[PDB]
Amino acid sequence: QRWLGGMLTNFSTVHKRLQRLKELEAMEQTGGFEGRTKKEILMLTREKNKLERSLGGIRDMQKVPSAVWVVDTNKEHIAVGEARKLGIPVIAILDTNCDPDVVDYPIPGNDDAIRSAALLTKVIASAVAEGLQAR
Amino acid sequence: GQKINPHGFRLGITTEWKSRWYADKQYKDYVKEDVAIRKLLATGLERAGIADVEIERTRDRVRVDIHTARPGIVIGRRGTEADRIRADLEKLTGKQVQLNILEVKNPESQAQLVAQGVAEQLSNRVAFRRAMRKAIQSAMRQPNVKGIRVQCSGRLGGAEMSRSEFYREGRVPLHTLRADIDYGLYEAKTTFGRIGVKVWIYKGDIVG
RNA sequence: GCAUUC
RNA sequence: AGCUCGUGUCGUGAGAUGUUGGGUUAAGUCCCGCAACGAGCGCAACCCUUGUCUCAUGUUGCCAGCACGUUAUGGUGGGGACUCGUGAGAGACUGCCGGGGUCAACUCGGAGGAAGGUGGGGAUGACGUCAAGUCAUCAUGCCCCUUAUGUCCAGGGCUUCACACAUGCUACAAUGGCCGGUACAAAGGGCUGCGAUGCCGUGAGGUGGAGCGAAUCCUUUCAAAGCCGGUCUCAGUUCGGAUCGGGGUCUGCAACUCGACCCCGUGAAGUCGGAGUCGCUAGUAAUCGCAGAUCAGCAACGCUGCGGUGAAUACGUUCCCG
RNA sequence: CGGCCAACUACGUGCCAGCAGCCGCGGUAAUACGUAGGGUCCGAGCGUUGUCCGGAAUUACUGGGCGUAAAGAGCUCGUAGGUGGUUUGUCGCGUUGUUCGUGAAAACUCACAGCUUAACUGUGGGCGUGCGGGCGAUACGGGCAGACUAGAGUACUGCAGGGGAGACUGGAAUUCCUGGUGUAGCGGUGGAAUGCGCAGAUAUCAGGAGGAACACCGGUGGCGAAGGCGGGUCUCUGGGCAGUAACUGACGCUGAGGAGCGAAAGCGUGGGGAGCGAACAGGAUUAGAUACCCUGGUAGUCCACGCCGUAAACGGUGGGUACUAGGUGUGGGUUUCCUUCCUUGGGAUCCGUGCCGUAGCUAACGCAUUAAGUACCCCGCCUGGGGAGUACGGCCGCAAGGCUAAAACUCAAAGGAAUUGACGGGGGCCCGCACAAGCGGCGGAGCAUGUGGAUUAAUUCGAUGCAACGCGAAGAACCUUAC
Ligand SMILES: [Mg+2]
Ligand SMILES: [Mg+2]
Ligand SMILES: [Mg+2]
Ligand SMILES: [Mg+2]
Ligand SMILES: [Mg+2]
Ligand SMILES: [Mg+2]
Ligand SMILES: [Mg+2]
Ligand SMILES: [Mg+2]
Ligand SMILES: [Mg+2]
Ligand SMILES: [Mg+2]
Ligand SMILES: [Mg+2]
Ligand SMILES: [Mg+2]
Ligand SMILES: [Mg+2]
Ligand SMILES: [Mg+2]
Ligand SMILES: [Mg+2]
Ligand SMILES: [Mg+2]
Ligand SMILES: [Mg+2]
Ligand SMILES: [Mg+2]
Ligand SMILES: [Mg+2]
Ligand SMILES: [Mg+2]
Ligand SMILES: [Mg+2]
Ligand SMILES: [Mg+2]
Ligand SMILES: [Mg+2]
Ligand SMILES: [Mg+2]
Ligand SMILES: [Mg+2]
Ligand SMILES: [Mg+2]
Ligand SMILES: [Mg+2]
Ligand SMILES: [Mg+2]
Ligand SMILES: [Mg+2]
Ligand SMILES: [Mg+2]
Ligand SMILES: [Mg+2]
Ligand SMILES: [Mg+2]
Ligand SMILES: [Mg+2]
Ligand SMILES: [Mg+2]
Ligand SMILES: [Mg+2]
Ligand SMILES: [Mg+2]
Ligand SMILES: [Mg+2]
Ligand SMILES: [Mg+2]
Ligand SMILES: [Mg+2]
Ligand SMILES: [Mg+2]
Ligand SMILES: [Mg+2]
Ligand SMILES: [Mg+2]
Ligand SMILES: [Mg+2]
Ligand SMILES: [Mg+2]
Ligand SMILES: [Mg+2]
Ligand SMILES: [Mg+2]
Ligand SMILES: [Mg+2]
Ligand SMILES: [Mg+2]
Ligand SMILES: [Mg+2]
Ligand SMILES: [Mg+2]
Ligand SMILES: [Mg+2]
Ligand SMILES: [Mg+2]
Ligand SMILES: [Mg+2]
Ligand SMILES: [Mg+2]
Repeated sequence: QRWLGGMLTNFSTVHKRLQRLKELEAMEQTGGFEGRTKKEILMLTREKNKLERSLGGIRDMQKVPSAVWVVDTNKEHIAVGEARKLGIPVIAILDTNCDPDVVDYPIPGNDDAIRSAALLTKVIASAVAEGLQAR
Repeated sequence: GQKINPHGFRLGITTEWKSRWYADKQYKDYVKEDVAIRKLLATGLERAGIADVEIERTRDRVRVDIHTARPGIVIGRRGTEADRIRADLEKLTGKQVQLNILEVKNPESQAQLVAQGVAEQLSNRVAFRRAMRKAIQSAMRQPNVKGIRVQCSGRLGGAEMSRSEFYREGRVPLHTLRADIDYGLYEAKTTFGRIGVKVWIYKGDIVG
C-alpha cells in the first residue's frame, strides 16, 4: 500500500506502532467498541483502519528482513535506499530506466505491466516456497 | 503569575481539604490556631520529611495527623518527640491533642517529599541537573506515576543571573480537571539565597 | 498623495 | 494557536524534515497526500453556573381541592396537587433526513426538541517575552543602623494649591421637574449584631425593645425606572445644585485642621462641549434601583456582585490598528 | 597560576587605582587589578626589551590561488621569449654510469680516545650536494641530415548570415508652416498649478517644409575578436561552415614589451537641428525640496573629419589542445533508410547556440562535453581592510582626464556563501467592536477620586507608554502610620 520512510532503518520506532495495532485489535477481539460514545468508538476505530493498511504484511515481522525483493527501484527508491544502508541484499526487476548499481541481484524486465509483475513475483515466491520446504 | 496552583484548581473535585471541621462563630479562632499549629510543625520535623498535615476539630478534640516519609525521627522509641510535640501542642492549642503520626507508602511518588529531596541536595551543593534527573527517575519507576515535571529556579549553581530550568517525563496535563496532579513546593536554602523547587506528579484520572 | 529622526 | 522533543533521514556545519503542500476548522481542529514515524505541553473535553424534563422529598418554603379565622396576610387546621428549595438522573451527538463534497475531513439546509451545530456565560494563561511589578504581605543572599535608621507617646502631616493630566459622578431639562395615587425583582447581610410595634421629632434621629445565629425574625408586607392623574410651559426657569450663612443629629475619649447625614436660607458654572478620542454585535449597549466586602463612624460618585426596563446596526474587507 | 599554557582560593579597592602578547579583565559579592596563603614551571639563575628563523602551505621549487572571498588585461594582431605531432639515421650538448683530480684546516656528523664526568680537546672515517679531465650508455630533451600526413594552411565545389564601408532611395509618425471647416476651451496630475488659447487654440481636412528613428517580420533567433550590427536597393569588401582530399609538409600554440580596434559621455572645426533633453527657468509637493511629478528649455543627441581610450567594456569565467553517462529544444550544412516518396518521416555525421541532468569538482551557491571535471603548453593577475587606484615623478591628451604607481599613519578585522529569526511604505491567504454600519460617551462646566508639578516642618513609601494614574488603600479624625 505505502512504504513508510523508516520502515527499515527506524524499525524500533515502527515496531511500537505494531504493538499499538495488536493492542487495539485485541481490545476489540474482547470488545472495546460500542462501549463508549460514538465519538470515541470511531476515534479508536480510525486507527486500526490506517495502521492495518500500512502494516498488515508486517504484523508478523519481529526483525528487519534478511533480504528485500522490490518491483520498481525508482518508485521504491526510499525502500531500496534503506535496505542498502542496512546492507540488506536488494533483488529487484530493473526496467530500462532503473539504476543497476543500487541492486545486487538484478532481474531485467518490464516493471510496469501487471503480467510481467505477477510473473516475476510468483517466480521469486516459488523460490521462497522451495526454500521453506527444503528447510 | 501564569499557573494556577494545581491543588486549589482541583480542590472541589480531585483533591480534598487538609483540615476538616465546621464552625460559624469560632471559624476565625480555629484558623488562628491552625496557623500556629502548622508553623510549629513545619519548623520542627524538617529533617523528618513531612508531606501533609491534616487538622480535625470537634468540641475540644484536636486530632493532628502528620504524614511523614519516615516516622522514626518523629517518634523516638521512648516517645520522646511525640511527648515534646504534644507538650507544645496542648500548650498552644489550649485543649487535648492526639498526634496520629502516620507514614507515607511511596515516598518517591509524593510530590512534596520529592521536592524536599531535590531541595536538600541543592542545599548540599549538588549539581542541580543531577538532583532533577534523580527525582525524575525514582518517581517514574513507581507504579502509579504516569508523568512528572520538576522545576528549579533561582541562582542555580551560585550564578548571579537567575535561571529557571525544568525537566519533564511523561504526561503532565495541568489543564485537565479530572487529572490527579500532585503538587509540591519547597524552598532550598543556600549561601546565595533561596531556590524554589516545584514538582508535579501525574498519577492518572479520577472519576467520581 | 504624503510618512524625517531615535 | 502556537511551542517543542525522541528515534529515523538529508546537510562539512549552523540547521532542515516531522510542523511543508491541497482541503477544512473557533482551533497544529481533522482529513487527504507526504522521508518521515510517533510523542509531549498547549486546543478541545472533564468542573461551576444558566436554559428543559423525569424521579425522590414537604419546614422555616408552596396553596389547587376541603374545614376554621381575619377587618390584615397560608392568618390557621391541614393538603403533594402546582411553584420552590436540593439530591440523583435524562438531554445535544452533525445523532437523524436532503444536497454539496476525494463515498474524505467538513459544509449548506430541513425534521424533531427547552435548546443545534464548540446552546449562553464562568473557571482554565503552552514554550517564552518585557533584567515588566513587588526587598512595603511574606521570605531571603549581601551591605548598612544598634544610643540609633530600634522603640513608647502627645500634637501635626498623608486632606497643602497659580496650575496640568487621568478615571468617574451630577447637569445643561418637557422622552423633563415637582406633588398625589398605585404595580412588578434578584442576590445578599445580621450576636457585646440586625432590630419590628407603639410613642416623640418637619427630618436626620430619639425612646424602648418584640422577634431572630435566622427559607422562620429584621433588612417595611423588601426596589427604582414604570403606569394613572394633576401642575409648570421653553424662561438660566418650579432646569441645575456648586458655593456660602444659620440651626441640628449620630458614631467616637475627641469631628479645628479633617466625618457622614438632616432642616431652613443661599442659588455658581452650565444652552450638549475645539483639534481629537472611548465603549459596545442581544438580554449586549443605554438606563433604573438593590446588596455585599472593608467598616465605631464614614470622604463610596469607588470596587465586587444582583435583578428591572430594553434598542439600533453589521452591505462589506477598499481604508486605519493589532 | 582566565584560555592558549602547567598551576585557586580569601581579603582590599568597584569602569577607580591598575592589568594586557591576543581575545579581553576593573561599575562596592574580580580564579584577569593589589596583597596573602597555597600551587606550578625553571634554578644560580629567573624574567623583560631588542633582533632573526619557525609556527606562516602567509611569495606556496618542494608547497597556494584568480565565477561570487584579493586576483583574467575591454578585445584582437604580433616582436623577443617560452613551448612542440608521427618516423629513420646520426652527434653525445642536456641527462645518466664509472674513474681520476680538486672541493685547506677548523666546524658538522659517525666511531674511538684524553681530561674525575661534562662542556672541551684530540685521532680516524664520512660530509664537502659542486667543478674540471678521461672512458661508457643513447630511452628521453636538444642539435644536424632526411621521411610522413592525423595538427596548421591553400585549392575546388556548395551554403547561411542586422559582419563592415559608400551612394541613392521608401513609408508611418511627431513638429512647424500655408489655407479651409469650426469654436472656447485645450494641456497636465495622485490632486493641482505654471503653460497654450479666446488676436481664433485644441480638434478635423488638404497642401508644403524639415530632421531623426526604422512598426509588423523580430525570438532568450542570426552575424562579428570585442565594442557592436535590423526600412529598401545597388556598388565595393571581411570572416565562418560543410562536402571533396586536389596541393604544401609541423609551416603549429601562446605572447613580456608594442601596434590596432574599442559603448556612452566628453573635446576641436565645419554643417544640421523634427523629436528628445544635462544645465537653466517657473509650477507643484514639503519643515525645507538646489529632487522625485508638471510646463517649458540650452549644450548634446544627428552628419563630415579628427581627438579622447574609459563602462557592472560581465559569462564578474585569458588563449590553444585531448579526454570524461546521457536526455531534450533550436540555427547552418552533409548523408542512409522508410516510402506515400506526402516529407518537422526517422537514423548517422560535422559545425554553432540553449535548457536539464550523471561522474568528478566546489566553502556553499552552483558548474557539469559551450566545465568551474581529468591533464599538458604560454600569457595576464592576487597576497588582510582602510589610506589609494590617491600623492610624487614620468608618459600620453587641446581639455576633461587616462596610464604607470607609493609611503607615513590607522583598524582586528574587512570579506564569500549559507542558516535560524526579526523586519519591510514585499506578496498571497485568513482573523479581532480593527474599520465600515449604528447607539451611547470622553475632551467644554461643577463636584468626587488618583497622579504630575509646585508648596511644606512633614506633605511616608510604592506604581508611573499600551501593561502607572477610583492602582497597592475591601475604609488615613486618634489608632492605622511607615512621615
Ligand atoms: Mg538629527
Ligand atoms: Mg521547522
Ligand atoms: Mg511553528
Ligand atoms: Mg504532514
Ligand atoms: Mg492538538
Ligand atoms: Mg480549555
Ligand atoms: Mg527593572
Ligand atoms: Mg530588609
Ligand atoms: Mg501618633
Ligand atoms: Mg493619598
Ligand atoms: Mg430643582
Ligand atoms: Mg451662563
Ligand atoms: Mg434652554
Ligand atoms: Mg465579539
Ligand atoms: Mg460601612
Ligand atoms: Mg444590569
Ligand atoms: Mg591548566
Ligand atoms: Mg614559508
Ligand atoms: Mg613571526
Ligand atoms: Mg590562499
Ligand atoms: Mg584559470
Ligand atoms: Mg572579487
Ligand atoms: Mg575577458
Ligand atoms: Mg616565435
Ligand atoms: Mg617531439
Ligand atoms: Mg625551438
Ligand atoms: Mg674541509
Ligand atoms: Mg559615413
Ligand atoms: Mg488653421
Ligand atoms: Mg491642425
Ligand atoms: Mg599572438
Ligand atoms: Mg600585453
Ligand atoms: Mg558619442
Ligand atoms: Mg563643455
Ligand atoms: Mg561636437
Ligand atoms: Mg557645432
Ligand atoms: Mg523635464
Ligand atoms: Mg582611436
Ligand atoms: Mg577598467
Ligand atoms: Mg556590453
Ligand atoms: Mg574585468
Ligand atoms: Mg581553459
Ligand atoms: Mg552542440
Ligand atoms: Mg547541470
Ligand atoms: Mg571555483
Ligand atoms: Mg583603497
Ligand atoms: Mg590618477
Ligand atoms: Mg602628476
Ligand atoms: Mg466607527
Ligand atoms: Mg473630566
Ligand atoms: Mg464634558
Ligand atoms: Mg505619592
Ligand atoms: Mg479601575
Ligand atoms: Mg495619623
